[PDB]
Amino acid sequence: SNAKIGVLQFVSHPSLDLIYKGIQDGLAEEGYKDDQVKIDFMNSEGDQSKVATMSKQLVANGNDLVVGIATPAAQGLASATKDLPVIMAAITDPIGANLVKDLKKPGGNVTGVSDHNPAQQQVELIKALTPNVKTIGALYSSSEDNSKTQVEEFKAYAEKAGLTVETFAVPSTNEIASTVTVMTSKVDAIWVPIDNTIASGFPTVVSSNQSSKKPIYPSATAMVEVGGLASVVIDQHDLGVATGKMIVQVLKGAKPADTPVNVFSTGKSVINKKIAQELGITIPESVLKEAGQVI
Ligand SMILES: N[C@@H](Cc1c[nH]c2ccccc12)C(=O)O
Repeated sequence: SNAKIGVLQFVSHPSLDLIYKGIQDGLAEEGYKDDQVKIDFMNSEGDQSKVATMSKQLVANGNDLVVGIATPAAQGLASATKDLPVIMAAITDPIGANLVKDLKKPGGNVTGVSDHNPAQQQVELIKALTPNVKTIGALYSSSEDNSKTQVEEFKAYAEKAGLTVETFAVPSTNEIASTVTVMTSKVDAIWVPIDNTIASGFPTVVSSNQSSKKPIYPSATAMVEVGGLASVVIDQHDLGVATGKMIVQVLKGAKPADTPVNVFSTGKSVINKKIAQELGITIPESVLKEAGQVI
């Protein structure tokens, strides 16, 4: 009765907006819509100062639980409260983010949905689609715990497949353009993990790379659709619906400490056909046939 939730979205990028749409759809499917739920929505605009101030407000405002969309938002909320339920919406590495003890028994007030990056499949796609690529530049933020883990895992798989990965971390969106310029003289392809900083500034990557014409393998449909070549990605709307359903489970009494994390890990490829063709890339018949989405 009297359901009230607070939602902190870390920043505006299209993937997070679609996750939030999914949250609303999942709530509505369970009857939590219109007069049956009050949602207090806030967006920290990628600003850690806003994360702190907004988290403090959301956990002290009579909400039954709070929801953090993306790792920095969930971390802000989990720091601000140890007793109010905190639901993760698409946190790539909950253990490495210090949000849960393990996936089975989170052990505190935090549970939710995790989008694991399919690094092995991305490496396989790079090898199949651009067999001339030898060195990959990993562009990501040093501010994001999610990306630290993904870069480690990707590098391990890439090395096994005979590729080299050089890292180009940025502390913020401000350093993207200049970093792209530097890295594109050093690497054959740009890879971007599930990274909120780069996702929020992705058109800057595309515009900065117009002169270099290196393929970009960025870990979101929303990035591939505005100039990336291809990736292997998890369905964002599915992440949001699953988060909505876990919010309802917790409203109905589930204890976060004993509620397993819902991990998505396999995804499907997404291929930007015109970007490939413009780069003079052949899309192998099998690659095109197995594609989850063709743009
Ligand atoms: N999983 C990311 C958030 C996220 C979800 N979908 C994305 C797409 C692009 C970049 C980031 C994201 C995190 O842990 O914070």
